[PDB]
Amino acid sequence: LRLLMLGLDNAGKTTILKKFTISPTLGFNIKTLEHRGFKLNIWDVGGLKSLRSYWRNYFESTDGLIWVVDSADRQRMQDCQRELQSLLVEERLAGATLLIFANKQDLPGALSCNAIQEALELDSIRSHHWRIQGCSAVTGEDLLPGIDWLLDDISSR
Amino acid sequence: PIGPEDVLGLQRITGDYLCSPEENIYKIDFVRFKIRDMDSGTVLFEIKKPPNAGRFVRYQFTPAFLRLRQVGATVEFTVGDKPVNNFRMIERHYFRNQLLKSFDFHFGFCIPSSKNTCEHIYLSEELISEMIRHPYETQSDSFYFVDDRLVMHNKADYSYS
Ligand SMILES: Nc1nc2c(ncn2[C@@H]2O[C@H](COP(=O)(O)OP(=O)(O)NP(=O)(O)O)[C@@H](O)[C@H]2O)c(=O)[nH]1
Ligand SMILES: [Mg+2]
Repeated sequence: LRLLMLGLDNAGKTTILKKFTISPTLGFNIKTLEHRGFKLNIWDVGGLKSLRSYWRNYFESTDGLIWVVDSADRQRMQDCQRELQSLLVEERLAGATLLIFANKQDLPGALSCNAIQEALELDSIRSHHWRIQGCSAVTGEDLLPGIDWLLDDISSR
Repeated sequence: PIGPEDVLGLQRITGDYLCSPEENIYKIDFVRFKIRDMDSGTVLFEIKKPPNAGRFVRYQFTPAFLRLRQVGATVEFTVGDKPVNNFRMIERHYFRNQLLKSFDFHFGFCIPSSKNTCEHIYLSEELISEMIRHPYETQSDSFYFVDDRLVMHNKADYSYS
C-alpha cells in the first residue's frame, strides 16, 4: 500500500507523519511501516507554492490520499479547496481513497469539520471514497482512527 | 553501466566499487543516518554531515542488536540541480559471502535542490553466535540507481562483539 500526503505548506503534514524539532519540507519525507497487517509506504511531500507543480510526480500507484488542512487558516481555505479539487480530477489518482485531516482543531478559531466540509466542497465528490476527520496533530489526537479507516476502505478496494 | 537486475542476483559482496563517484551527476549526498531501537527508543547509531572508491562505514553494534524486535532506520539526503527520476536503492547484506537480507526500495522522483527524508520501520542461534564471534565478516553493499543507472555504491561492515 502507497499513501500520498499532501496539503498547503504549514498544514501539519510532516507533524502528522511523525506522530502517528520540525522544519518546512523542501522535498519529501517517506515513512515505511507495518500496521493493520499491511506494509504502508507513505510520502509526505512539501506544500509551499513552488513544490506543488512537482506533486504530480508521486501520483502514480497511489492507493490513499491524505489531504491535510490547517483548520484555522481561513484566509487560505479557498486555495486549499482549489488545490484539492485539481487532485481529484487527475487520472493517476482515479483509484485513491481520500482522507481529510482537519488539523489544528486545538487552535481557538479552528473551523469545524462541517465548516471545512462546506468550504472544500466535499459533497461535489462523486468518484472517490472519503472521510473528514478532525485532529490535533501536535497531541496525536484522532490520527490512527483516521488512518485505520483509510486502510479498511482501501482494503475493500 | 550497472543496473538493478545486475545486482539482484549477486551471491557475495563485491570485491570492488561498481561505479566511480563521478557517476553522481545528480549530487545526491547522504547527510544523515540514524538507527533507533523501537522498543526502548535508544538511538543505536547516528552520523551527520552538512549540508573508484566510494563511501564506507564500519558499524560498532552490540550482541543485543541481533535480538531486537523492531528498528527504525532514517536517511536524509540533499539533491542537486537536475531532477532525479526513479530513485532506487538495493541493499544486500552478507555474512561470510552468504546473503542474509536484500532490500529493494523505490524512492521515486527527487525534486531539484531538495532535502529529503526516508524512514524505514523494519535469526537462528547458530547465525547469531557466529556473527558475534566474527566481527567485520558481516558486510553490506548499497546500490543507488537513477533511471536504472548505478550512480552510487556505498559499502559497510559490522561488528556485534
Ligand atoms: N497548534 C497546532 N499546531 C500544529 C498542529 N499540527 C501542526 N502544527 C504546527 O504547524 C507548524 C508546521 O507544521 P508542519 O508539520 O511542518 O507542516 P507541513 O504541512 O508539514 N509543512 P510543509 O508543507 O512546509 O512541509 C508547526 O509549527 C507545527 O507544530 C496542530 O494540531 N495544532
Ligand atoms: Mg512538511
